[PDB]
Amino acid sequence: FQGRKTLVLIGASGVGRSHIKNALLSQNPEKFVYPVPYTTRPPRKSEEDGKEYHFISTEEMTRNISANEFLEFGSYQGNMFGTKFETVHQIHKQNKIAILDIEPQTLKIVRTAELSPFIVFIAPTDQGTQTEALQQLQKDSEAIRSQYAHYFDLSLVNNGVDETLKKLQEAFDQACSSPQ
Repeated sequence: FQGRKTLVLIGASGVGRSHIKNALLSQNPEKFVYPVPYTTRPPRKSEEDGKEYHFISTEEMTRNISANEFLEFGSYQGNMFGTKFETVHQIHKQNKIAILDIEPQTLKIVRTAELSPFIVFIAPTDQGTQTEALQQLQKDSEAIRSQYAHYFDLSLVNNGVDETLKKLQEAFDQACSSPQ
């Protein structure tokens, strides 16, 4: 670590942020790790504890939340989800880069020297022929960019995953971090 320790991706839902993250992990599995989240969702018979999620009770989750153990947590379809501080710390302990796909309001919390984040905004491509779906995504994206611009180290348009990755890793690798 002579540079940034954590890659933070911000964007409206539907921009392809998840594809970017998965492509990075798939391409450099020894460098990047995505912290496995916690959920109160009852697992299905088929799922493996600690693969896509750590499955806990609402009682444990509640204790964790009030113990300030979550960098981020929230409710989806009536179940609780969150990412623990400690899961990101364990990645940095192994000298790997944490990839965090967080919500914009969590930006106030991650911008620290300890986490040394490189914060990348991912925008949709401005395509000429527009669906109403692209138009809404562009509006959602501009709403987030407008409020949180001062947080971003880099704004990129998603012009395809392999092309976005190349630009993204180069900008990441070039980034400086200093202590204090």
